[PDB]
Amino acid sequence: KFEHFLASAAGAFPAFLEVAEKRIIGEGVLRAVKESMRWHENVHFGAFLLLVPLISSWDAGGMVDIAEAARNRLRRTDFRDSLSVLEAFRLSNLKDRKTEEEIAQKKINLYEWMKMAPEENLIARELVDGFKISIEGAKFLLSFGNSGKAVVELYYHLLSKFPDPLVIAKMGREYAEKITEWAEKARTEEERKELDEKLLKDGANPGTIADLTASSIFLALAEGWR
Amino acid sequence: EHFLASAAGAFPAFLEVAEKRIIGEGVLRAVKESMRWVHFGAFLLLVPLISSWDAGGMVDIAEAARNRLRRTDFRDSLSVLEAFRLSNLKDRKTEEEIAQKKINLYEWMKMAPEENLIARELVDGFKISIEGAKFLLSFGNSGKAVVELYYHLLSKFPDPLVIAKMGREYAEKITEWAEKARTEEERKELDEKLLKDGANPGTIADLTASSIFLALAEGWR
Ligand SMILES: [Cl-]
Repeated sequence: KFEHFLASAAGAFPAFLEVAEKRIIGEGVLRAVKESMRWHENVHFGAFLLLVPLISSWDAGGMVDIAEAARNRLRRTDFRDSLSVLEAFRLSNLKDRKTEEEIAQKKINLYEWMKMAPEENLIARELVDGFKISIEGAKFLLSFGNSGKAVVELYYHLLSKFPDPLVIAKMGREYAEKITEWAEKARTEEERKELDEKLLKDGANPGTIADLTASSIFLALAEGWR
Repeated sequence: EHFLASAAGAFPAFLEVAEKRIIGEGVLRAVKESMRWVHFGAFLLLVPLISSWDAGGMVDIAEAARNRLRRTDFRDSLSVLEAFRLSNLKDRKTEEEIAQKKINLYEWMKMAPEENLIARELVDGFKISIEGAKFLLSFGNSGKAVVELYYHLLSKFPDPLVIAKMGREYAEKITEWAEKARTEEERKELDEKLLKDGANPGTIADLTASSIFLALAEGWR
């Protein structure tokens, strides 16, 4: 499932080059979303919301430098970035209208908005605390070696550690918590397919975990993953 | 009945809000007073209504309460957040934004998810509670009336507490279940089903209470 993910994010490469040039967070997420959706239904909105701020700081240095500069750029965003991000979300998928109007009115930038998200929201928490999960994921990969194997090991690691907010919202808190327990016991390749197939038959896709795996890859790449 | 008994403990908080008219401290005092010896959802719905108890009819009460909500300040938000925490870093972070952006109770509810029934109600003039009250008034004053409103609402609105615990799917199923359940025992069936499943539609209950109040004030016989 790495393939699908790699192609679809790669449809957004022109948007990413634009972000590296203009450093425009909101617009960036929105362009990325519109772009990699030109011709497809997986999207991965969260991957873009995670990656665009890191890409906007592509030249800050290594992986700790990027994350810090991305947090700093996030704090200097304005309410229009929030509005773009919100529009990107709706396209990914008068309540939106009322939210948009309060974002506007109170001038709630993307950082401040993210500080008001619930604790289960992993991407929000990355946007606010300097990308701590992505960095930990990057360090995991780096201790491994440049391989697809490492990326898989990363994925199951994140799967056993963080209940997926998308799963929480679809299947409920207890089913999300249960994934972490099944993940930590899915060690062989066979055990892992079982799980994948259970998640599928159930309609439970841990999108955020894959999102975080991607942002971790990005940091590990910038750090030097040899 | 258990719910009546459950609310009654907050009665002095209700009397206090009727005179003092401060929504947030009202919710917070109701929550603390109910704990002695969505409890929370019910109070968040009732307090604004109760602070407008003397506005007149049910339409006047809802509209007066919407207005009081609009004239709220960030402190009302802070009090409701404390009331919620008392009732269920990140909360310190949300409080931080509320204080700093001076987000009042109405503005805060305006940023809530689509599915948040109580937020909707605080923002749009208690539309659901109004409809509920009209349901009661054309039905007549009894327990069958209240029981009927409950399942009616249960069939109509997925309950956000159920969503958050069991997820969007199970909650959507409740409505459809409730839609079927007509008989004294079919409803007994659904309730037992929910109990063992650990799902409680507390928001449906809250909304039934807010409807009742508005129907009482309109004149319900
Ligand atoms: Cl810049």
